[PDB]
Amino acid sequence: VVGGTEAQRNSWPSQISLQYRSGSSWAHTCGGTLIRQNWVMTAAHCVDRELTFRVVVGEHNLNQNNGTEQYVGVQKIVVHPYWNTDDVAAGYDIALLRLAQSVTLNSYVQLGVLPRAGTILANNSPCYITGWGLTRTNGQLAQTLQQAYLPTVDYAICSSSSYWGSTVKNSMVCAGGDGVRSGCQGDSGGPLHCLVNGQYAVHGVTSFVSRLGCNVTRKPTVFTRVSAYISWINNVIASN
Ligand SMILES: [Ca+2]
Repeated sequence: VVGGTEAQRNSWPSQISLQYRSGSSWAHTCGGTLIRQNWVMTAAHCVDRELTFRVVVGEHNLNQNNGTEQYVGVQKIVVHPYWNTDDVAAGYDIALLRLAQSVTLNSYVQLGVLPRAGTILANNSPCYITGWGLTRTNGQLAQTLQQAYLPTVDYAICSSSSYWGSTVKNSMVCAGGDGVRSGCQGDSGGPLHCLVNGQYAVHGVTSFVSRLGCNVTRKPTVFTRVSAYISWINNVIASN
């Protein structure tokens, strides 16, 4: 997250760290959202590589013991069948991870609320991106969970020529674009939390930013629109 602030410890308890085994240790690669005690929603492109993955729930500081973390292996990966690695701009950037064990829910570990199927937010809707991703273009991961205020940019504006043009699809949510605050590498797969009827719900799964950089004026951060995938998510869980 570029132009973020450190989140309060108990703020976003559905946020997870997706990590891969690296030598004798673990490296954060992506965010995700705990949606069941044994299911995490993330981006498909986070799990393209044939790596060993683990999920960390209740995490806040990547580099120190918080006394709140639970560590769980990834048992099964279900990527959207239409996902194409060579074509992130086609969409379908979404995957479900079945955890080897059910995690314990507490103040630091809670299920993310998902929007109703088909829901589209009005332009300039209040949302927060959260994650441990780079804090500057070509920078380094945040040690502590960051948040940034990123209001939505609706499909009509986002798909216009001076924004993303045809790269953005109706199956996506754009947020931000002010040249200051954005998602960045390492936030992928994480949530965009938007306030709807008094309740934060996860309306986005972080997907991509501009090749020009993370915080780029009129290149809002692009998220898979979670409300486009409710039936698919329900079907995967019901059948695994
Ligand atoms: Ca920690």
